[PDB]
Amino acid sequence: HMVPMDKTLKEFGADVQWDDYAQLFTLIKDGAYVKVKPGAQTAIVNGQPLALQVPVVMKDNKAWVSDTFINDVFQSGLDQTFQVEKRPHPLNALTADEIKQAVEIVKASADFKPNTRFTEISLLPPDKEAVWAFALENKPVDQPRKADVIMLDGKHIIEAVVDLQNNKLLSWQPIKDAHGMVLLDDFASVQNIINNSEEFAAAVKKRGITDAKKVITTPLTVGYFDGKDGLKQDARLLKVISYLDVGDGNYWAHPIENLVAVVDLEQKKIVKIEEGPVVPVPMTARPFDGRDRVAPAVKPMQIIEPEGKNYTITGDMIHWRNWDFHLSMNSRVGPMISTVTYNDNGTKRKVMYEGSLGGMIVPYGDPDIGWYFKAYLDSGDYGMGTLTSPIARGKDAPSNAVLLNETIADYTGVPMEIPRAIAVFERYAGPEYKHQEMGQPNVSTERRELVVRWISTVGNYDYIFDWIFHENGTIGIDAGATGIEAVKGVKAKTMHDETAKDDTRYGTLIDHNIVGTTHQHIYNFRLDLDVDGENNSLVAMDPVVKPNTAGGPRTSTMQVNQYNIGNEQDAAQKFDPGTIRLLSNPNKENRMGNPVSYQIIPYAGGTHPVAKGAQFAPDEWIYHRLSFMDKQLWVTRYHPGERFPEGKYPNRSTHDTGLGQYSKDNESLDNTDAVVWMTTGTTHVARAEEWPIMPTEWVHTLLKPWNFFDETPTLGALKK
Amino acid sequence: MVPMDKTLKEFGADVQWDDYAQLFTLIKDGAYVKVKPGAQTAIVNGQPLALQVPVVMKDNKAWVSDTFINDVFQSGLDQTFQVEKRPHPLNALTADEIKQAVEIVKASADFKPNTRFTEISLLPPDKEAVWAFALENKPVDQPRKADVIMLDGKHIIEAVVDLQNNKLLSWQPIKDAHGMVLLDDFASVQNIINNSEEFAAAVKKRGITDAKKVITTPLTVGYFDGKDGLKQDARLLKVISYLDVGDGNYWAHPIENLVAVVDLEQKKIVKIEEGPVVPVPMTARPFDGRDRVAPAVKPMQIIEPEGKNYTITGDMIHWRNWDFHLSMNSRVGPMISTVTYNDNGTKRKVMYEGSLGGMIVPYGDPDIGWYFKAYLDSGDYGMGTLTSPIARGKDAPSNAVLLNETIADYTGVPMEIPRAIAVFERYAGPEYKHQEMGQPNVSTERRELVVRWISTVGNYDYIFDWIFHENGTIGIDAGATGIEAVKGVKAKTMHDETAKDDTRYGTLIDHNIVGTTHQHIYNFRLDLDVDGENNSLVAMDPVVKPNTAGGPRTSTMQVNQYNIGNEQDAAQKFDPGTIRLLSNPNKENRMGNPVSYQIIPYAGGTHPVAKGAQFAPDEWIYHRLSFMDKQLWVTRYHPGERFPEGKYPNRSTHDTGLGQYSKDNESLDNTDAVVWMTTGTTHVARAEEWPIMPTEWVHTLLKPWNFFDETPTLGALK
Ligand SMILES: [Ca+2]
Ligand SMILES: [Ca+2]
Ligand SMILES: [Ca+2]
Ligand SMILES: [Ca+2]
Ligand SMILES: [Cu+2]
Ligand SMILES: [Cu+2]
Repeated sequence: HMVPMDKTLKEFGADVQWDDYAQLFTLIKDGAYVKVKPGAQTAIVNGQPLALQVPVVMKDNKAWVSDTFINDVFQSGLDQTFQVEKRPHPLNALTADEIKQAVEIVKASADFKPNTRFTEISLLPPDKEAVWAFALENKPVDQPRKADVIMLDGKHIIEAVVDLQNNKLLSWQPIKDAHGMVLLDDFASVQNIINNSEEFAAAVKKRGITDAKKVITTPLTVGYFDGKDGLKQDARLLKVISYLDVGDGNYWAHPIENLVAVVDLEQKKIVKIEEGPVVPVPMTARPFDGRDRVAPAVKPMQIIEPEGKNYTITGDMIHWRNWDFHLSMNSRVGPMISTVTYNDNGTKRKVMYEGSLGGMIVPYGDPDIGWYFKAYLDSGDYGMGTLTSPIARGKDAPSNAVLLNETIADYTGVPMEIPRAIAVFERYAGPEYKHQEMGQPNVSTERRELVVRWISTVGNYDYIFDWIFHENGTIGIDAGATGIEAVKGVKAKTMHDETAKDDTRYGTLIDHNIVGTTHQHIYNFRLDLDVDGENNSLVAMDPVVKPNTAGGPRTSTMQVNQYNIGNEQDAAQKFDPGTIRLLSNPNKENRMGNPVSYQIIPYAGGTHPVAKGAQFAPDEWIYHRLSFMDKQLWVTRYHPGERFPEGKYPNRSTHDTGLGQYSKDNESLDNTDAVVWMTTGTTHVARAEEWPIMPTEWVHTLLKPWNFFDETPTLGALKK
Repeated sequence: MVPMDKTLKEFGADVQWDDYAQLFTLIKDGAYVKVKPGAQTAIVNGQPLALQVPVVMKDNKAWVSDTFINDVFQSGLDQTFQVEKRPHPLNALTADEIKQAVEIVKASADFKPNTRFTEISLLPPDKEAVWAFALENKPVDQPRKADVIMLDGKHIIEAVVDLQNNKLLSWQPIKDAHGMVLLDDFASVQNIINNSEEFAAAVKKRGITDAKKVITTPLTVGYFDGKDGLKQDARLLKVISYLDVGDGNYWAHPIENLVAVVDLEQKKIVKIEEGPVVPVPMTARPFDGRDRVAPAVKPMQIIEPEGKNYTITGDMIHWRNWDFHLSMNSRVGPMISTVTYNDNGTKRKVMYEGSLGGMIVPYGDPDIGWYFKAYLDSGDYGMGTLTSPIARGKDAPSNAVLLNETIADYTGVPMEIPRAIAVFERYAGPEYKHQEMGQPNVSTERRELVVRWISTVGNYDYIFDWIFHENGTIGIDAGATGIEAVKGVKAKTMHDETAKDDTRYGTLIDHNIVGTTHQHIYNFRLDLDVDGENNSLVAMDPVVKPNTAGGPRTSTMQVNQYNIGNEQDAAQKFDPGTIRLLSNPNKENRMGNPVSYQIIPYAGGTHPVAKGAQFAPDEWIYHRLSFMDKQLWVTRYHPGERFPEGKYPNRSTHDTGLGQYSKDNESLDNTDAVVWMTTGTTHVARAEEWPIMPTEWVHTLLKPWNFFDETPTLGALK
């Protein structure tokens, strides 16, 4: 019963290290750190001995293992990283069984139409309160599991609710005027449609394209210009931008400028072709995969935890130090962090009921035909959860990460398993604290952070989201941006060319005939923080320079002007990093009679210029439709139905259905259930260093405990 | 033969025994060693080493040759360090040179008995001769020269010596300059307070039983134009006192409203300032864990089993496309010099010299024990001197290389700081990534080289990271930790009568203790030479402009670009939404764009940001330190202008730093410029920062902007 170890392990996804000197094999895979000596009747798993009936065999310089090796060793039980959940958590995402079950319920529905698509199949949230009672009192929820089924019947949106427990269809509801998000088959349609269009073919041949089979299209939302674009609000449309495939594995580097096709997805036809001046396609091969590069040798570097991880994953609940939280996946927004508690000397304190991406937008600034309408709502319009990019083990996440698989429903209602969907990893983050008192023994502690990382790629854009749990109570939310730049074909080769000036009015000349058009990356996070309870108040603390009225030589002082933010409209604001914004529990105080709070920091830095607001005049539509892009901070009363900053059905939206609507009522934020919305972004002005591929650029956000604790949270257990 | 564990742990080597594989894994800096008991060979950084004497196990205790460490760690297999046959001209003064410099000034007829040395540093050869050495290996063909600054009681004298020729080049007393605080100043203060009956009396009033338990702190007094009632003439220090309650944290027991002014020359207290009696906060607040038990953790290691990607030849560090010189200064700490980027076999100049410029920690309380607090920790206390030896694995990751550094003490005697600087490479997420749908992923990991330095002055612990990104970006982060300077107050809780007044200038972080609001302002002096000496400052302001091109759009995203022509205009506030470049108007990239470096003074922070000086413009602190209120500064290169706060900041009556350097408002058009980045925080306290402060960080960045012709990390073309 034997197999060549090296192949089997690689294929298994285990890292295999052979030590000639020590005559030892080191195998690493997620929480499992294994040591095995050829011929040995014992293997070490996370520092624990494991008897092998069939030893590893070295034959003719090749290692061989039993057909049972991987299972016996990896799934030995010595790897305690993953545990079995006894009592299922109320927020566990729909299982593949439940997905199939939900699809069969609506399919067996009277009104179900064949060819209906599933934009989203998600767990319908149990009552927030029953869920907290479950997490804190382990009180069973006791309301049937329900699933939300959102379908696209051609261009129409219907909303169904299925009672899974009972296998019952609870509601069927047509949603008038709403457009559905772009589904994967849309991509294939656009390309086919362009391929079959005779006129298109003609437009491309007059633009110097010899092989019209070499044209690569991209499916783009058209937005809404109040008909100004000349597009019927009624039609299910997509704009089409095309590139030429020159085989360098980078079509994005070969734009066919000033050629736009409008596709009626309902009609499966090209309803309009916008042609502008002819710009020769930049033809030079610009591979980013290294196919033309010399691969330099670097010395090995590995981060190891030879005895296993400090965290435990039981079902979807992650336990690490004083942190407890539930981790699930949504096809639209991706990762969802729930029932986040902080174990304070045996008392689990509520920090966040649920936290997740709210939505995002990538608006362009070029008014030309191939650009003016670009303002991507990649989660809303494209489904970021669905588009998750599997973690490239060790490059995308450090070598000591644990990679989780996540299951979602595809647009057809068939369960889909995303491999290495989320990376979980503990990391050294410098000294937690230090004090080297003169002529005294040093006092230093190392800082440890638990990172939850997720990557989603939409078109040319690659997004990385890190949910960072600081051992001291702080929570960081970082977002990195990489991928390939959306570029404009231009005549200028250099800034010395006559068209250079006009060519670069809207972006930098990053290569010969290539302009990296300016745009912004705007991210919004939806954080339902419950600071040591549900009832919270928004408080402002503005550090000010006030005149010295107390005497002495000082002409001024540093004081703070503190005040509550009473309702939603006042809560919706720009964030001055020089100021302090707390979410406090007016009902609970720390040892000093100070209200337990969390400090909200929407702007904690970045590596690209900061997006001060949306870089759109206020008379602009995009600007209108989407208010979330302009304020950095928003606070709203908790509504189980208000989850998207851009609104639920942003495709060709005619008005603010997102944050503009949620606060529109200007309700009270006094001693009530608040939801924090943090907006952060970059203004991306290009440079040659970002072509052919872009270096990840990061933006940081932070949530810090503020009088939440009574002292340094990391000091340690008192022996007193 | 010796006990291996002892010998090794005594050597500073980490020892791991693997009972399963019967293997010893020994680590120290760049040395990654694997040895098996009884083996005739060992492994050093992946290379086999013949052993004279195999490791011997006795009583299940290992034994080694008294030659082992040498034989193995100094084998030559660990190539982390290399021999420097031609010393770099910026090499810092050696112990011998420190000793010889001291001899030379002591031999002058002018040397006064009891003279102290505030600073003894290299007077480097000329900037062009240094660049010629680094780039062309052209010898400076010069004699080492040293700058020797002495404190004759309270008098500053500046001398220059020629180390080869062993001669005094100059002797120059500095009129009106006060010298920085020397270590001995610390003990004279305590001593002087101890001997003061009056002082002892004041303490007595204040409820202090044993005056022997009183801990003083020697504080700079600044300059109030005489409103502090202090003579400008006198060498003074103010004294704040704490009571030692045996918790190892005197800082937690302030004696409020008792201030003593000491004349270090007269060696006596010249003034006692008494305010209202505030009982001393007595509750024991140890920060050293004497009272705690840490939660057990599973081991984590970062190993580089084949050694490091960098080489250290003398002080020359070579890593990937980066080449730079690291040296120590007693005032400012580390100096990063002759920084070049090896662009496909061609070294392009990035930075002639970069270091800490200076820094300030100014308080916002107008009260007697606070109003004067404006700590210039590097200029006034010597941060390089006060370097905190890295706590291996805690202060820096387990894969760091800890360097020892030598400077001169205040008596002119060489002083070697162990684990002065940490050098470490780290995984920084994906360098770049593109997961083209339905295609094989394209991902690369990002690697960063960090040069970390910690300095502790009084209650503050300062961490500085000089981060080399493989892609050409240079990051500069500053971490802040330690113990907070607190105020004793009568309120125990926010519900006390006095709670409101008590907290007027800071948060109530403990019973009877207020973390007094203050700022942390860092200034970095960066002599960037972007692909050359002659550069220009260019503003690129992203703007929304009305659309004139047609179609449905009302507006467009454009840039307002223009040159910043002189020092006054270059002296400004930084908008993180704008772009500031240092361009070489003499060189461009393949797209005809001038090679540049994007300057980012504010790249983020974990504490509220200091947008300016949290001071009224009529404030004396404000007047003296202009650097505090502008985030960006650019001045013409001048070897004598290195400090934001000026050379002699103690009791300065006016700005002799950046205020003076740009004063003349010279042109910055196609000339040798020096960038100064001011970054800060506004620290409003929390209970979570007491009794020890969780490290807070600030970030700054320098990114290549059209310096390259493409992604700098794709690699060489096949
Ligand atoms: Ca509302
Ligand atoms: Ca809430
Ligand atoms: Ca320069
Ligand atoms: Ca000048
Ligand atoms: Cu971008
Ligand atoms: Cu501080």
